[PDB]
Amino acid sequence: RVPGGKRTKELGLVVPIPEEDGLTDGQIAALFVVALVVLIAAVDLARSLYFGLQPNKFKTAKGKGSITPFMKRLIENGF
Amino acid sequence: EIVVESIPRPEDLLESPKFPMFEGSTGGYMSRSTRERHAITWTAKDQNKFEMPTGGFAIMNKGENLCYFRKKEQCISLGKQLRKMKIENYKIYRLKKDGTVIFMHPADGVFPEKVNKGRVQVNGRPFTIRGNPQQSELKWTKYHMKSYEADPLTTLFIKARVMAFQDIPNLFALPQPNMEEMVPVEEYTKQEYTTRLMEALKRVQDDRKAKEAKSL
Amino acid sequence: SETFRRRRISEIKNGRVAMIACMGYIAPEYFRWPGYCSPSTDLKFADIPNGIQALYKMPAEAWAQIGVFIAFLELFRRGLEAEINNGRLAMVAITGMISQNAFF
Amino acid sequence: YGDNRKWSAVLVPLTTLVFPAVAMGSFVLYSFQEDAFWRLVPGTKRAAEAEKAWREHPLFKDSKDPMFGLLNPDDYEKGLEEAWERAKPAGSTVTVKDKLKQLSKQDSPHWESWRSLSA
Amino acid sequence: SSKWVNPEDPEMSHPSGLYVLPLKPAKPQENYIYTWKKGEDGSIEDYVKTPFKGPERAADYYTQRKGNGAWDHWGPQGE
Amino acid sequence: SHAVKIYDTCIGCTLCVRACPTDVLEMVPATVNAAKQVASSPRVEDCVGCKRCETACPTDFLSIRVYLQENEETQYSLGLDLADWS
Amino acid sequence: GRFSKQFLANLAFYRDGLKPWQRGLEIGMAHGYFLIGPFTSLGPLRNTPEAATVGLLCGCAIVGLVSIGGLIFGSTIKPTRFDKEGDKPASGFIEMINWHAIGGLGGAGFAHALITVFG
Amino acid sequence: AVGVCLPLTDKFDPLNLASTDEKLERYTQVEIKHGRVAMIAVVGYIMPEIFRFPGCESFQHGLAALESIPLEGWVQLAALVGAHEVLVKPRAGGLGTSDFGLGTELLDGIEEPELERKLTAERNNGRLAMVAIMGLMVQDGMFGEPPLSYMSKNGWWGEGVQYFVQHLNNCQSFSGSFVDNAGVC
Ligand code: CLA
Ligand code: CLA
Ligand code: CLA
Ligand SMILES: CC(=O)O[C@H]1CC(C)(C)C(=C=C/C(C)=C/C=C/C(C)=C/C=C/C=C(C)/C=C/C=C(C)/C=C/[C@@]23O[C@]2(C)C[C@@H](O)CC3(C)C)[C@](C)(O)C1
Ligand code: KC2
Ligand SMILES: CC1=C(C#C/C(C)=C/C=C/C(C)=C/C=C/C=C(C)/C=C/C=C(C)/C=C/[C@@]23O[C@]2(C)C[C@@H](O)CC3(C)C)C(C)(C)C[C@H](O)C1
Ligand SMILES: CC1=C(/C=C/C(C)=C/C=C/C(C)=C/C=C/C=C(C)/C=C/C=C(C)/C=C/C2=C(C)CCCC2(C)C)C(C)(C)CCC1
Ligand code: SF4
Ligand code: SF4
Repeated sequence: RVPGGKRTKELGLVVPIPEEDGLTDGQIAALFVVALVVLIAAVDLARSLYFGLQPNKFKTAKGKGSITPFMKRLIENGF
Repeated sequence: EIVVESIPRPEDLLESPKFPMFEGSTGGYMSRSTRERHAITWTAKDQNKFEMPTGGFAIMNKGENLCYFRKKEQCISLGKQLRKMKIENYKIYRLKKDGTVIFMHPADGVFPEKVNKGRVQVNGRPFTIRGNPQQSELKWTKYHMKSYEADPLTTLFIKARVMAFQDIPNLFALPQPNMEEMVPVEEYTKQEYTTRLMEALKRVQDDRKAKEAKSL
Repeated sequence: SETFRRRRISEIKNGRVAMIACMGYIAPEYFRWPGYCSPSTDLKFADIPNGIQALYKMPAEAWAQIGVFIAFLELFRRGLEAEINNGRLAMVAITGMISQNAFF
Repeated sequence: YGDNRKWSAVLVPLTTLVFPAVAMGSFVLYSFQEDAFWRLVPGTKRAAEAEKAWREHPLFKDSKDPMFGLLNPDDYEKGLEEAWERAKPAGSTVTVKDKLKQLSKQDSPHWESWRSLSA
Repeated sequence: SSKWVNPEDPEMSHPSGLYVLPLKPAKPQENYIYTWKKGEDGSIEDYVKTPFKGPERAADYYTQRKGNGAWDHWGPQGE
Repeated sequence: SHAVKIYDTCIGCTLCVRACPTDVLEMVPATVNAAKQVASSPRVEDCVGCKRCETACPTDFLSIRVYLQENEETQYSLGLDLADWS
Repeated sequence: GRFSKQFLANLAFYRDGLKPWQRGLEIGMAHGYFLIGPFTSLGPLRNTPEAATVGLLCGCAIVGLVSIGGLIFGSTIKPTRFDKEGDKPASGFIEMINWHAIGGLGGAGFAHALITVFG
Repeated sequence: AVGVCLPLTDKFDPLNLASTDEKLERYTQVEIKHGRVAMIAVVGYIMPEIFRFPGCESFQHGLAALESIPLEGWVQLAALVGAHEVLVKPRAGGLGTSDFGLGTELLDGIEEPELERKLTAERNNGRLAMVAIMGLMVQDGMFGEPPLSYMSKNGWWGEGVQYFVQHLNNCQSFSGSFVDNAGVC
């Protein structure tokens, strides 16, 4: 390095550099696989946020909707 | 009774005796990029020098004069200047792309500043300016963020609500619903259901009175 | 149609230029003009080679002047049947000769 | 050390030149859609459809009414008529129903005129 | 005393706020563009209005505009 | 477009109408005040939002209010000249 | 003026009796041919033996970018002045832009070949 | 329609090969099968580099695998593929000849736009996989080793395009350079 700091030059502070890179190609690939999973989930989340709630679902969607018993208890308790 | 003039499209009327003698400039409407126009037609007793809203000056013909512009603002400014010169017969028209002519400025043949019969107030509010309802009071309603468009009845109702909700000590707290008693919509009379709801409300009030009187 | 007429003009022209190119390939080996092609650089026809090598050899100035002359030329029925047939033959011959020179 | 720069040689361009350019082109293409920004640009078919869906839902079918909440409008009206009868000035022809209708009605034809674009 | 009738709400006044109905032309102006017209004798004109079969720009944004009003909200009387 | 509203404090002096640059306003008969007229805003679609009516209003606080609506901007309210949205 | 009218009318964009592919091809030939030069002469590798080839690559990249922009323009605004009767809107414009990309590649390559061959 | 995405407003067929419905259906079936084989082949190229199944360590990876694997093993693999191709037929009532009732539970009773999106995603991935597998096989044949190992040894630009980038920072392999940095690009 060509240090430009007065304190660095005075005290001889150094930026030690390893001989070998910390992570290997396989480790970087695994991290990238996890990042890809994150990206897919994030795209799905962005789509959901963009489209918001769909109150029409009760007209065509399968099932009859459900409220968890704890959610019902919270509703009964109130705010 | 008012008759709308022919006012041919400017692209069709290349040269007309009506057009006043004017210098010309780059401030005129862009013919390549716009099609909507505004025509102002008046009658002058004498040739008075006047300033075009688009750049230079002009001389109006003795008789009928017609000018073309892009904006009602330009037409109205020219009309104001003509009124200053005491030309009160000027009319303004909007010309669509297809040639339809809409008589605009003396909408009913009488200048707006002069009162005329058959005119009804539009966008008029029956109270002082500060009589408008609070914006936070009508939220998630028709007037979600426009408290200056609420009807007088809505304003009165919201005002009465804010007066009512000051008396905290005696306000009926809405009973908490029993989520257990939920049935499908498919699974009587409206009046009968209202009466049953009223019996339920009276029962709730009696229970509340007993519970509060237990320890007081 | 317009496409057929344009293609006909293009074919006729490509045939004329192909006869010209075939003649210009054939002649130099038999004989070459004398007279110091580029006297400034002491260049002579005997020294210049024949083929794609000429493009590198003779000066860019000379090539540009030839191009300017062609630009001036461009900017400013048994006989015709023979013309077009010979154009086809010359186009085949010139493409073959140029391909052979480039390959080998 | 630094032998992982082969990853950078593919990622730094692909992330800071290719992806931004694709995103910008896609944004320009998206800007010209019928519903470019339907949640902030008034008069969009998607926004109108969403509002109609909310109205279709039973709970929210009349949640936009500022006067919503009256359990017994008939009883409220009857009490209001009794109050106006007691407070009526002598020789008053103003009735509660007529006055309420007049106050509910107004003349504001330029409010949310962009609704036409959607429908 | 306004001849215009509000399409959305008959009780209210028309959004236009005008009192005289529009006048339709004998023949509506057809779409055109300003181009050159070579005179066939060496001459050439600059701004010659010539017919154009369809929209000059077929974008949905351009074509959706009918010019009836600010939002094309005027009733049939606008035409 | 902007929202031009008129309140009953109006005294019908017509100054707003005279100051209108694009003729959005007009006086209409009324009985609320002594002048027996109140300004109206029928052509609010042409309102540009210059608030010259508001400048010319005499009343202690304005009997005419122009509420700007930047989200609903139209070509008439923007005074577009070189480009046409019609 | 007469000269300006004739010149503009005879530009490739305007010339009579030209197919959209002809217009685009000519315009792209010109564009690429002049575009390769700036990178060749003033690029970072202008002094290196690969200056001409790197400049050709940069010019082809510029041609591609402008052609992508033109494709976006024809997909969004969809000019219909080059379209044949009874044809999809902006088909002629898109054809012209694609052939402009082709012509730019060709002109850049031709300029690079001339530079290489004639020093 | 199916197979047409945003970048192409209309169907891409410059040569008008799908003139008739029969030819369009045949080409759709062929394209779907080709894209499927190409997709699995591309993962097939990437994964052996990462790891090898027990007993498959010795075998060469790419086109060299054709010579390395025994002819008997190749015969067995082709026999398995042929048995699958001959003993499996499209499910009755299916979307066409391209489907074989494999995972149709996920697509049954779904909205038609979603089914179209799934089919178009399949086709687009298949097309990109065809392009990528041809790239991988051509590079493997030309440079003698699988593209992934070749990139690990030489980088994204190797021995064919490194000449262009021989003077770039972190990629500078020009003669006399104070650093080689040729294997990092
Ligand atoms: C948010 C955290 C974050 C940030 C700020 C950076 C920043 C950087 N990384 Mg990255 N990186 C991250 C997380 C992050 N990284 C993670 C989690 C990994 C493991 C997979 C990597 C793996 C990685 C490698 C292998 C390399 C870099 C490199 C780089 C540099 C250029 C960008 C690049 O090539 O990205 C590439 C990385 C990815 C595409 C992985 C995803 C990165 C994060 C999670 C994206 C987050 C997006 C953000 C929340 C919202 C964006 C909105 C957008 C629309 C504007 C830069 C210093 C290069 C370098 O060191 O150059 C000298 C390089 O070679 N990064
Ligand atoms: C991306 C590529 C792709 C896509 C989109 C599809 C799509 C389809 N294939 Mg398949 N197919 C593919 C590749 C693909 N295929 C390949 C490579 C092969 C060769 C092995 C096949 C072979 C094949 C056959 C033989 C058949 C199909 C059929 C089908 C249909 C099955 C229904 C379904 O839900 O599938 C889509 C489902 C998926 C793509 C799986 C999604 C899950 C992924 C793999 C993991 C997600 C991980 C992620 C990180 C987690 C998300 C977290 C959070 C967001 C929830 C459908 C049209 C059938 C058909 O034609 O029906 C009409 C049929 O018969 N395919
Ligand atoms: C999407 C698929 C894909 C991908 C990701 C890659 C990726 C790669 N290929 Mg390619 N390749 C592909 C498909 C693909 N290939 C296919 C289908 C084939 C078969 C024809 C090949 C054949 C091939 C060969 C023979 C070589 C590569 C090489 C490379 C590497 C360097 C590329 C580079 O930066 O050149 C940069 C090059 C330049 C800046 C100079 C321009 C050179 C020519 C004129 C470019 C022509 C293609 C053009 C860029 C495409 C434009 C768009 C297209 C629609 C027309 C890189 C790992 C090279 C390498 O290093 O391999 C180890 C190499 O020698 N590839
Ligand atoms: C009525 C009508 O219209 O006609 C009909 C008729 C018909 C027949 C039905 C049709 C068809 C189908 C056709 C024409 C299908 C053609 C398919 C072709 C040409 C496939 C090529 C694959 C090449 C590969 C995999 C190369 C792979 C190359 C590799 C792996 C090379 C590998 C190496 O060379 C590399 C690259 C470098 C070398 O040093 C080393 C080695 C290993 C040799 C039509 C025309 O559609 C319609
Ligand atoms: C067929 C087309 C053609 C035409 C119509 C044409 C007309 C004229 C005119 C008329 C106004 C003048 C005055 C003129 C003058 C010179 N010409 Mg030129 N010339 C043509 C072709 C070539 C070729 C092929 C070469 C060439 C050259 C020179 C040199 C330099 C010589 C030197 O090198 O010392 C000089 C002074 C040579 C060259 O540039 O060499 C570097 C060379 O090889 N010319 N040339
Ligand atoms: C389809 C079908 C049938 C079938 C079938 C059969 C037999 C199918 C068999 C399928 C088979 C055998 C599929 C193997 C997959 C292996 C995978 C995906 C491995 C990935 C491994 C990965 C992604 C690991 C990655 C890495 O971690 C590694 C290793 C190193 C780390 O540095 C980091 C990385 C990321 C690089 C039936 C049942 C017979 C009938 C039915 O009717 C239809
Ligand atoms: C004003 C002025 C001026 C200007 C100028 C200019 C502007 C120029 C331009 C120039 C240019 C701009 C040029 C260009 C050219 C080009 C060319 C010459 C090209 C060619 C091409 C080719 C030949 C191609 C081919 C191809 C293709 C197309 C594809 C395929 C392949 C091939 C190769 C075949 C001056 C300076 C004079 C001065 C005075 C004034
Ligand atoms: S708005 Fe103001 S200026 Fe206009 S009449 Fe009313 S009080 Fe007078
Ligand atoms: S803001 Fe200006 S244009 Fe609008 S009503 Fe008031 S004075 Fe007229």
